[PDB]
Amino acid sequence: MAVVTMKQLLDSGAHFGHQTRRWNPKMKRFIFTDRNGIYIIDLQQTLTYIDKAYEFVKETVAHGGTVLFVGTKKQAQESIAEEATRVGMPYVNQRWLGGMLTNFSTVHKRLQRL
RNA sequence: GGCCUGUGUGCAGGUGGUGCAUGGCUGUCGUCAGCUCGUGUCGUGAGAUGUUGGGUUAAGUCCCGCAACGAGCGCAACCCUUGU
Ligand SMILES: [Mg+2]
Ligand SMILES: [Mg+2]
Ligand SMILES: [Mg+2]
Ligand SMILES: [Mg+2]
Ligand SMILES: [Mg+2]
Ligand SMILES: [Mg+2]
Ligand SMILES: [Mg+2]
Ligand SMILES: [Mg+2]
Ligand SMILES: [Mg+2]
Repeated sequence: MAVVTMKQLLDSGAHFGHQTRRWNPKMKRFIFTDRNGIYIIDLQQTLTYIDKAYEFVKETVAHGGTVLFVGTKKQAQESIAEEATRVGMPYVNQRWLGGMLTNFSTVHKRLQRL
């Protein structure tokens, strides 16, 4: 089950990877082929794992689970922030403070102060 | 009862000793700006981060990214005088 189709996935160009100086050998199984120094991701595996995460998140939301969105790259901060505020979900987009999850009691004081 | 003259009883009485046992008070480093704690994280262990680098100020006064998030004694203010 999917909503986003392969053709428009190619149009968006999500299959592109990094150069030959950064590829992790543990990602060889994912890697299909390299053309002009850029790797191509396996779209079948991508769709299957997207489906897996799809039912996982469906069950999590049905059972009442909370998911935090994390992203700091400049090119996605605005998009993540807009989507999170439209969907009413807590999010972080600009800076990740050290030990925010392992240390929640201390920052509870900061939240109460705010 | 108060007070004390003669006997003592305990005992008063000592600027006699011990600031290498002490209380309190005081001088210098220096009116220098440095010195700590809670949680977390890392390593086994004595431990490290926070307190690193750049900029700025008389000052750990402040800004920027960084496993750090906060707080404390200090710094300035609140007190006196002098200037209208
Ligand atoms: Mg003597
Ligand atoms: Mg002496
Ligand atoms: Mg000194
Ligand atoms: Mg350990
Ligand atoms: Mg150190
Ligand atoms: Mg240190
Ligand atoms: Mg620090
Ligand atoms: Mg120091
Ligand atoms: Mg200080």
